[PDB]
Amino acid sequence: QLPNFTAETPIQNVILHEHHIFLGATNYIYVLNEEDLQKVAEYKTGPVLEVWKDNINMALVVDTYYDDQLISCGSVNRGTCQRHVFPHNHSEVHCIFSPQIEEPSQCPDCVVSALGAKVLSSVKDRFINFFVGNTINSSYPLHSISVRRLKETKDGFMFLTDQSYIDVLPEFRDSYPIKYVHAFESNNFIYFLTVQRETLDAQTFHTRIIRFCSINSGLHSYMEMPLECILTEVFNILQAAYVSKPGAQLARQIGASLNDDILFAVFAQSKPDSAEPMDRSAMCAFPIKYVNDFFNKIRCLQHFYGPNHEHCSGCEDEYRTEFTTALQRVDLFMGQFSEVLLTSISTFIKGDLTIANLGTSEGRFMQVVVSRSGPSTPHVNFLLDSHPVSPEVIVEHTLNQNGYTLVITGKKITKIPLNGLGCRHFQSCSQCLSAPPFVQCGWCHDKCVRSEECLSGTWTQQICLPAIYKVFPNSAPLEGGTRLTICGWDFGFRRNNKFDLKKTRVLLGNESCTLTLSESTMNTLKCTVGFNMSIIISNGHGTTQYSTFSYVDPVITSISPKYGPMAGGTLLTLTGNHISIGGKTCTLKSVSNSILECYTPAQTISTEFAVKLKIDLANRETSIFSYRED
Amino acid sequence: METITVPTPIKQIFSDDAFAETIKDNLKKKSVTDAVTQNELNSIDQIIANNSDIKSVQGIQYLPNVTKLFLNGNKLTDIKPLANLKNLGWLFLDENKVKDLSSLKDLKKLKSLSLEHNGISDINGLVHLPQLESLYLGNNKITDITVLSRLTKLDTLSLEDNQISDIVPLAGLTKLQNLYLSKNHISDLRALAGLKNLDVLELFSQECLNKPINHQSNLVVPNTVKNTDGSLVTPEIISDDGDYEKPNVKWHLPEFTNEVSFIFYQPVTIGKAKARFHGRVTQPLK
Repeated sequence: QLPNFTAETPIQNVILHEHHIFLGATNYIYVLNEEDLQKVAEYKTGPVLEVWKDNINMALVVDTYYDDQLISCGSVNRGTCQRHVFPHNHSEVHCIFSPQIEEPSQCPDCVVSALGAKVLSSVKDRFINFFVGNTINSSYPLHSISVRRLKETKDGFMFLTDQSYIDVLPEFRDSYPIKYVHAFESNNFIYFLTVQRETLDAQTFHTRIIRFCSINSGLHSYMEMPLECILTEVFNILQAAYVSKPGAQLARQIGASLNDDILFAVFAQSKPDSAEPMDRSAMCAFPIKYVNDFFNKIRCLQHFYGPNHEHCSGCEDEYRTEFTTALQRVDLFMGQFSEVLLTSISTFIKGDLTIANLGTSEGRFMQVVVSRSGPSTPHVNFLLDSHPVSPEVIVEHTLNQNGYTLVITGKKITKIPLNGLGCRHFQSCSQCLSAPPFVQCGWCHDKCVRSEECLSGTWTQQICLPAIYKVFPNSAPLEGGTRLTICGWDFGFRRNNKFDLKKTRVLLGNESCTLTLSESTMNTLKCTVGFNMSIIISNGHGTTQYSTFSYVDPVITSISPKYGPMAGGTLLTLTGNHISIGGKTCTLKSVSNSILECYTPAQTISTEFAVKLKIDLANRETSIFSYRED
Repeated sequence: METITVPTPIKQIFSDDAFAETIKDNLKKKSVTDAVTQNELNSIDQIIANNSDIKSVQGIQYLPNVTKLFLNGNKLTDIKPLANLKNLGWLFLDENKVKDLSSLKDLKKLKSLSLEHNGISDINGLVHLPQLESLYLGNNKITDITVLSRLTKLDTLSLEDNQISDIVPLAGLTKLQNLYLSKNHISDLRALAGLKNLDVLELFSQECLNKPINHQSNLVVPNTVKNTDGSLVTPEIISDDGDYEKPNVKWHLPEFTNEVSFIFYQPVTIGKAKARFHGRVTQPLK
């Protein structure tokens, strides 16, 4: 239904340089068109020869500084990068690789690790620096963290110091690795969000932020710090993150300004003692300026230095440090996503609203209005495909705010607008007004449509009347207080965008009904009751009725067989309109409104007992059954 | 006591053009110029007139058997006509300007009342409705609320977006269940310590203030926020180099600022309800 594109293989990374998309996929780097997701050009890195190995892309970076050029980074040749000098207005490909006569002991051109890596580009001080985070296991050159700058010759990389890179020591090489989730630049500092051990050999896993101001070839203020997303219970594993500004509304609840960066991050409580995330996701925002206060508040790093040796001020050999006191926020969605696995996160602002669209381990995409107050229902919710959404996403802003996020699901990267899928895709009346202030819908009698697109004089943004489809059960006991499930449409009130069951009242005949609001939804009403009466439902604007509900009198005409096995195990049949004899409950075989079949409890008696129905009103103890030894 | 003995057109009964048409459509009539009988007026149980621009409901007195009223989104400023509607059950006058709520005094059959967005300052009139079961006083200017102490039947109760600073009065409302205290100036919470029947709660976005303090280079204002057990709720995000040294929030303020603040957060569970007490304490400076 919306602009789509699929490759030959899964897309690992996506970037956008001037009206042209770039999809770094397996063995390929496609060049799409910003307007219609139309594939224009492409480059086949293909299955390369180490043995034969797939060229899973690990990074895409473009810089028009020197000359306009893309730079891809494979995974087969020691994670080496290659240049892509653009044509002119749109082949031609070089390769980053010198030799190490400088000294073979290292490899500045071996940029990316094949076991996960994040790469950032910045033009710091006349040169194009590369900030590389590599997840490393036991194998022989490849820095876990590195500030290698590019040369003006554009055919290799070069560090500047012995300490322009931090490496996890060999004994910890494979033991407890570091999965690099995401990285970004802010306030002159560079950051890296990582999942890892809690400490050396510690069973359970973690999640930390990493900061360091860089000059020439940095790592001078390097410093890790724990990030914990809790709700009122830790969500260790980090799943994805995005950095934008706060909507004017969010800026009051978290104390952030409207131009301050915010670290939106979707977390996930992991399985017992593992780093494998469960389908239980949280999420919270971390004001980058606030993060830069925890750091400014006053234990040696285990993996750089020796765990058992002792060692280690104001920055706009200079060693690195860790933190004991974790920085933490609360789930902004109150854990609305307690039983779902969130994989992607993107954040934009339309007015005051701070909507952030999310992905799921099941391809579920949705735009949810972020706010501490109420966990607003996704005004956009659907499935892309059976392939979980990727954390890789692009957020593009156009004039008068049209916007779109490029979401990837395996091979298919789809172009979704921020303005929502119109008003046409809204199902019910209440849901038609639940859309944000900017959408401007208007339920029109039967269908939902835009403002001036109403065929009849029934277009409105407030008046939604109730409607009862069916109720369960259809009847009730004389005095009994049976539970009621009343399914229908539009039971919530309109305002602040959100709808609740505040002004929701149920009326059974004349007896006012009692609603357990927690268990009730915008479509499912659960009341507890206690004739051939009618049912009424008010949503603050109007009401509806339903005249099937009856208060029938449960009665047992006759019972057979009348005698039975002394032990007990005969089928007892009741007639009329939660059976248990002698106290100890019997069992129900076939229920009805006319006939009941039950298996008698093997009681340790030889006398007779009354048969008691307990349908919310303990009713007739009709004709007594007799246990007797034959 | 209001009984039209002679067949009279609907236009003459209800002086307000809008409300007259409403009754017209209700009675399947052709126009406001159609005559109607008292019998036809008696059989009117439920009027639905939200957003009808109705300015007055003069003539409603002749509808004794009316137990459902919907008048949200009108211009209503008077409710004297309703003063003697014997069997009025549900009433909704939101987004109006009804203020002389005393006009409901003798409506002892009224269950669910709604008066949000009415710019209501005082609410004391509600005392005369100990039978109320659903109060809705959100989006107003209510300050005191000691009146509610006697509405000991309310299983629901709004109050969001006012200036309620003291909520103690709600203490004995144990028959409550759905309470909504958002957007207020809720500092304390020890109050609702006994609502052991709650199910839904909304203690969100408080905006408390303290009396102005003389600003120094080293400032310390005591934490005021309290939880349901009376424990000093720990400040989530303080502002301007602020640290929380229990129980006092301290600041390092070299130059002069007009005020400091600290947004808080502290999810609470009362009875069976799970809500999250949130707000922003603020301190004037000079």
